Amino acid sequence: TSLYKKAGFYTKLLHDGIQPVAAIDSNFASFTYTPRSLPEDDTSMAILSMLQDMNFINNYKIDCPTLARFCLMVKKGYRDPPYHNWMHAFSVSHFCYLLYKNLELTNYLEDIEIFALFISCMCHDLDHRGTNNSFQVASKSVLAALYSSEGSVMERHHFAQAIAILNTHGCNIFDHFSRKDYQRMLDLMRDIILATDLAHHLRIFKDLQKMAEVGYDRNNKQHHRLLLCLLMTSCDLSDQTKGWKTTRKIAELIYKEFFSQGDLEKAMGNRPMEMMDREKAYIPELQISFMEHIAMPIYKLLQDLFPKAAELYERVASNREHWTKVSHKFTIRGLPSNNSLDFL
Ligand SMILES: CNc1nc(Cl)nc2c1cnn2C
Ligand SMILES: [Mg+2]
Ligand SMILES: [Zn+2]
Repeated sequence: TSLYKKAGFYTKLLHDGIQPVAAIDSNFASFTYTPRSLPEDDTSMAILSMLQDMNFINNYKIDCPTLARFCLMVKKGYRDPPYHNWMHAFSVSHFCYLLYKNLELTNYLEDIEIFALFISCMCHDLDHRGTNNSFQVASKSVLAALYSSEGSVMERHHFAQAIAILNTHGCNIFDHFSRKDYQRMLDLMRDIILATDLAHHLRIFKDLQKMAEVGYDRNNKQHHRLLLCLLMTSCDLSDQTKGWKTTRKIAELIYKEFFSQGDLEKAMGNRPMEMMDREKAYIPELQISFMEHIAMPIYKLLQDLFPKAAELYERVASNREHWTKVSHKFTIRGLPSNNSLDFL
């Protein structure tokens, strides 16, 4: 139940050819697209198509068989917990592509900062175990021994797995890069992946909110850092910007994952956080708190920096209103016996 499998320890992706984005879906480059609707078997092809459409394969002379290998490795690098799996990384990468297509990202960040955001989105949760940073420490895992004294245990592990993929035979997509440009990529990936820790978001919100108040700067080497942090978090929480049904399904997956951790903590004789205890958690209230405290403030800041991002904030606020309206038809704590929220 808390046991999540790793599948392991290519020609059919190139013999067919890289697909133009509209052949995947006419609505593929829209904020109304639901990347989770795409069959899992088609996602590797979609990543190639997005890189081809953002003109990253040509601008960096990436070897297509190597890119095909790297994408398959990154995909295989994910376990199967209910939420922190490959489909999550794929949908997060798709939102990065949507930000590129819809917001004028080049007018705010360097091209290398955008290509690193996409590759980081693909890698940001590699080898996630369906448990948070506190559980790593409590279970005295190999990852906590390695990174707990440094902070952000899982995030440092995700970055280490990405680097290990880049050091695998025929998977180094940055192999032709100069030593100066190979190192620039690694550094942006470390900071971008580390920004996915929500504890890091609580620490930089005061700086985020102030940058939104004063206003952004493009020649400023720093401003690009608080922005990369906000944009990475925007991709990570992008399921909140979709329809009510996506938000409902994501709540169902993240709480199924949280409650499995809770049950493991109880089995170790420890008391889990309220939100991870199936006997204490009230999903609608927890979802509304997360939307009010975490998600909405992020999308509101994104709107403050990019006017065209207003539709995203509006959808998050609308989804939160829907959760308040339906809480009446949700009287129980935890999840139903079938682990489904389809009844709402
Ligand atoms: C990180 N992504 C998340 N997505 C959703 Cl729907 N709820 C969350 C998190 C983190 N905490 N909670 C309550
Ligand atoms: Mg993560
Ligand atoms: Zn994630």
